[PDB]
Amino acid sequence: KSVVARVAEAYAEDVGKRIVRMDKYERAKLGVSVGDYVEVKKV
Amino acid sequence: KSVVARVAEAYAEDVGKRIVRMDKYERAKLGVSVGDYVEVKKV
Repeated sequence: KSVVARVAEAYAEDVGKRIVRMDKYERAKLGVSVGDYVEVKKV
Repeated sequence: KSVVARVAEAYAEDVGKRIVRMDKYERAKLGVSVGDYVEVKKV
C-alpha cells in the first residue's frame, strides 16, 4: 500500500540524518516500523 | 528524484496530522518544498 503525506520541515537536530519522521498511523498503513526504510517520491 | 530514507517516530504534536518531516537535503533530492505532497512506499 502507498500513503500520501504532506512534507513538513525537519527539526534542527534532525537536519542531515537521512530520516523520515512519520507517526504510528502512517507506519501501520505502510507496514513499516521505526528503523525500516521507505521510498519517497513527489506526488 | 525518489529517495530512500529511514523511518523514525513522530513527535507527539504531529501524531494524526498525516505529515512527514524530512530535511532540506532530502527535499532537494525529491524536488519538493515544505507543504508539498509525497508518496511513501515500503522498500
